[PDB]
Amino acid sequence: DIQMTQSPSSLSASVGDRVTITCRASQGIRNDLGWYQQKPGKAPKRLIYAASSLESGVPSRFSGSGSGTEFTLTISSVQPEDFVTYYCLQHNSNPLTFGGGTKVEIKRTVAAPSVFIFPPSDEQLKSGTASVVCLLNNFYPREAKVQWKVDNALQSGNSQESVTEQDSKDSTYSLSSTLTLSKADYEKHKVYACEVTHQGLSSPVTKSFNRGEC
Amino acid sequence: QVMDFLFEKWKLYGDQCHHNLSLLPPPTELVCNRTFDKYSCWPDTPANTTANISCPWYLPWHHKVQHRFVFKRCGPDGQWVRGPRGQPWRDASQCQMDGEEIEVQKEVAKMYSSFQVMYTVGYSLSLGALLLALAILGGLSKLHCTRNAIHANLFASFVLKASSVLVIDGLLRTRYSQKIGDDLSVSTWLSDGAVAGCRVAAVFMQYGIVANYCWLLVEGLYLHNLLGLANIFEMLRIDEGLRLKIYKDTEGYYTIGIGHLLTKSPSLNAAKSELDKAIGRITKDEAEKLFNQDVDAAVRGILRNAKLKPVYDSLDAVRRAALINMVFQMGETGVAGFTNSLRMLQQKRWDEAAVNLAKSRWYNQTPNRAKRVITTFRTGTWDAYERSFFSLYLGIGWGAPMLFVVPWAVVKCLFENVQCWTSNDNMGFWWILRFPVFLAILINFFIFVRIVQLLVAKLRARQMHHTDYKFRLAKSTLTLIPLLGVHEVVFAFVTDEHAQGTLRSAKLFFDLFLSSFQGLLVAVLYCFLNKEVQSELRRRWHRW
Amino acid sequence: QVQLVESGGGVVQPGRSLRLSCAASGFTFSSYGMHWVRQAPGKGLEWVAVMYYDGSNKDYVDSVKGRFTISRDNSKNTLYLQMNRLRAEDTAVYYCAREKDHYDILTGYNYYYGLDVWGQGTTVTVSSASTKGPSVFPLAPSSKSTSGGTAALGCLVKDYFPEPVTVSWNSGALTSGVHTFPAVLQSSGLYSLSSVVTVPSSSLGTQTYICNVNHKPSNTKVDKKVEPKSC
Ligand SMILES: CS(=O)(=O)c1cccc(NC(=O)N(Cc2ccc(C(=O)Nc3nnn[nH]3)cc2)c2ccc(C3CCCCC3)cc2)c1
Ligand SMILES: *[C@@H]1O[C@H](CO)[C@@H](O[C@@H]2O[C@H](CO)[C@@H](O)[C@H](O)[C@H]2NC(C)=O)[C@H](O)[C@H]1NC(C)=O
Ligand SMILES: *[C@@H]1O[C@H](CO)[C@@H](O[C@@H]2O[C@H](CO)[C@@H](O)[C@H](O)[C@H]2NC(C)=O)[C@H](O)[C@H]1NC(C)=O
Ligand SMILES: *[C@@H]1O[C@H](CO)[C@@H](O[C@@H]2O[C@H](CO)[C@@H](O)[C@H](O)[C@H]2NC(C)=O)[C@H](O)[C@H]1NC(C)=O
Repeated sequence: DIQMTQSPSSLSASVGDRVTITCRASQGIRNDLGWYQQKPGKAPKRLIYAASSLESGVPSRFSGSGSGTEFTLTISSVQPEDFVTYYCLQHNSNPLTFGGGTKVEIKRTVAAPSVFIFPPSDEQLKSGTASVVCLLNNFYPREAKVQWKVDNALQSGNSQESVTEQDSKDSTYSLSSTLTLSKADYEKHKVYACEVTHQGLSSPVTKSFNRGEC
Repeated sequence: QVMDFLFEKWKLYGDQCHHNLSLLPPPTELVCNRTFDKYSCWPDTPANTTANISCPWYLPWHHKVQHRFVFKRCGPDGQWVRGPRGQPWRDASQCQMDGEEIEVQKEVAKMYSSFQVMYTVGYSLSLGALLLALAILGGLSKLHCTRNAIHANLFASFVLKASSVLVIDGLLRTRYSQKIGDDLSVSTWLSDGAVAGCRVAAVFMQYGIVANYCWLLVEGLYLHNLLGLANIFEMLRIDEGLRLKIYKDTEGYYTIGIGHLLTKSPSLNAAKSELDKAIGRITKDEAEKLFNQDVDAAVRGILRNAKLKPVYDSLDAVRRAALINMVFQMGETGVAGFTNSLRMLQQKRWDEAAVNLAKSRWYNQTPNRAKRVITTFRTGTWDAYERSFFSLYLGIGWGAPMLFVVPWAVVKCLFENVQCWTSNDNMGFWWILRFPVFLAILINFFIFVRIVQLLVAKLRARQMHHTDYKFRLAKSTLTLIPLLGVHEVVFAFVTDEHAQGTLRSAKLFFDLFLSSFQGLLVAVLYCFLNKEVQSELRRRWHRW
Repeated sequence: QVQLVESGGGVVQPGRSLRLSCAASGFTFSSYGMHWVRQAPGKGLEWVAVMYYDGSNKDYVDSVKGRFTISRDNSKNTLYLQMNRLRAEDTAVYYCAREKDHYDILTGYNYYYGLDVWGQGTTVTVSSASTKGPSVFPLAPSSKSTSGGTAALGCLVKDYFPEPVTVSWNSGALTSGVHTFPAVLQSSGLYSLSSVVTVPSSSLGTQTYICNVNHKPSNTKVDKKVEPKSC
């Protein structure tokens, strides 16, 4: 079994930059390596084969190099379409092993999220459950921490986060955290807060409400 | 093409194997299932044990490794030991070829094959022209010609050179080639009939390459020996010869130089009487003083003989030299005995005189010398004396290459035995192969300088005309000596500098494309552009 | 014309089996070795099976060994993958791909040239849940859901199975500043996503904001109107 250690996991580059993805094979695999490109929703398409050889009909910018253990994919001048996921694939020994997958994301300035807290609707409480959602909106970089605090005490293992892909116009991300708990548990407590921690914040943003709101 | 036959043999072996494993009984133990692993026929083998079978017969090199055996290891699982991708794994080190499958990239292999057709068609077009010109001369009105004989033998060496290359290329396309992804892998192996076949062809090629420049030297020497004057001194220098030491003769006298008697009684010390009088104090300027005086004394004698005078007066300068030749050998009273033959020469009946001169007792004693003298009276030119060197010209064109190539074949057989000899060791091909060619070019340039100095003296004298056949033949020989004398020297000086390679493959096809049309150039300017042959072509064709 | 078109994958129950099919056109199927590759919903690509024309040479990944069985019909130009004893970990998008191999008859060695032509991927969802429609709840914009001039409001598409749902706002008219989050498999086994939009604080009371959830597998269209909480 050959562990294909792909580095980095997600590089930040802007249009025109030279992107350098590297895959490291756990054993000697000769030149038997293939670099693939997966666009969102589409199948993976091979750009480079035999470690260095370019596939027929692939833009000349893409180039492969290396042999045996160290391998490199190089995009001399990234264009808008290149900002997607890439993988290496070893075909030297069964079982075949892919890399983790480098995601080439479009770089931009550090923007802090605008935070918005939404209490559970009146129609939801009638059914049985109560979902409190919190919204971290239009931020960069991707890495952000959402902390749920009910009655000022910390909450764990009752939330599910979801992150969007990079925005087409302003290149930011947005994330939502859904805190699920029963109507019984929800009626026991009063204040529901959402503490957000991000690289463009000096102080954490905490948007809270008190059950009732009137 | 070659691989198509192998693929058919392999398919036959596969079919043949699947039937041989069918007839055997089913296994009662957990053993490695019998299988055809795309290479050999393997029977049921017990676990933790290695199997073996003789090297498969479909391989081209069957008889060379038929004693050897291929191996396949069976594992503890009950399944055969597999390769990295699960493919079948066998130890075929013993059955492997005696060579290596050299890879060549997609475009590089397409480049070599593209340039291969250029030199195959180049040599084929030259061979076709060479055999066309050889048919025209060797089966038509120039049958027993002295000038066209040298051309035919010169073309003959080029026909062998063009033949050997077409054979070697034809035998090099008997190699097995297959595409491994991008590269085209060509196996260095050749069949036993092809290894020997191309080795003989390599000898015949190298023999041809040396002979081409040897017969190029003969072409140069032909003009030098033909065109030189031609004087009575060269005439009798062939019939008798130059000598510095005194030797005995049929009458018992001291013969020196070109037919001269020093003393009237048999003695050695008294021979310096007339020698010191002529020298005035033996070399080539000293010894010719004795010869010049002899010729003057012979002409004096012819004019003081009543029978010999009117015949000598009637004949031209070239025919006179034939009569002086006779008086040199026989004497005034001896040549005067040809009353019937001399009469025929005075009447200008040459072919009638040719029969009566051969019938006399002079031709009976020395037939070789008399035949050349009779021809001089017949044609009225020095045609017989230019042909005296033809035997020596034959020993320099075919004999001289055999002095270098025949011992080289024996050296390459035992010392460095290779499939098809074209090695880059620089030990055998420089001293054994290039030395006889480089020395020929050395002598050719020394001839070339002698040809121009002989041409300028003749272009201002009484034989100065430009439409003469000797002037026409010079226009071909003065072109092929510098063109070939530069082509092979420039190639050998710069060929060890490049690796394989990038600039070498372009440099190789630059020279080999000229070398392929080399035989065509030689044929065109000597036979097809020749006016004398063009006149006989119009004569033979206009008759119908 | 060289292509591969997968089919067969759908919604299966854990324990039961499913036979995926991959139909080749545009090339000599008998020459080329063939592969199967899966990809999880949130994770990267994972190889799973291979086969050649023989077809004595087959191989699978340790996790699917014995469970999954690859097969081919060179006459129908089809690759197959019988997936028995299915488990939650098998939930993936399944691609098929060809590998050109060359056998050197003279030396008896095989040369492989990777996965060149790939399919398009057939989703396999392995879960116990029934094809349940979504319950769409609103996310109201109050005075604490307004970060200055910019106010956010949304929908909560909760407890639906299987994926996916296609949310659109104000009948597809509103697109600017909308974010539709990817779904999350809840602890119940059903999916839950939220679609949220940013709009000016002033425009509440003037414009109405209605999200349009269309859950095609269960045949559902819910249009929820989002009203700000004013007691
Ligand atoms: C100043 S001079 O005018 O005294 C003179 C001196 C030296 C050479 C030439 N000429 C020449 O170099 N040529 C033309 C040519 C002329 C005669 C014959 C020919 O029929 N000769 C023959 N007759 N009988 N046997 N042989 C053949 C050819 C010539 C020109 C070009 C080439 C090749 C060069 C390489 C490229 C292809 C053409 C060869 C010969 C005139
Ligand atoms: C591999 O070996 C077995 C013999 O051990 C071949 O035949 C099978 O034998 C078992 C005996 O337990 C039977 O139950 C099967 O019905 C037999 N046939 C098959 C197709 O399974 C088997 O044919 C061999 N494999 C090949 C490819 O020839
Ligand atoms: C393997 O090849 C040999 C002949 O080259 C066969 O003969 C055996 O040779 C080995 C040593 O190489 C000895 O240990 C055995 O005693 C030999 N066998 C017999 C029957 O005399 C041998 O049969 C071949 N096959 C296998 C499966 O070993
Ligand atoms: C081949 O030899 C090996 C080594 O002795 C055997 O492997 C053992 O098999 C037994 C069962 O028969 C297991 O309990 C052991 O754990 C195995 N050894 C190891 C180190 O793992 C094998 O049995 C032999 N082949 C056959 C067909 O019996």
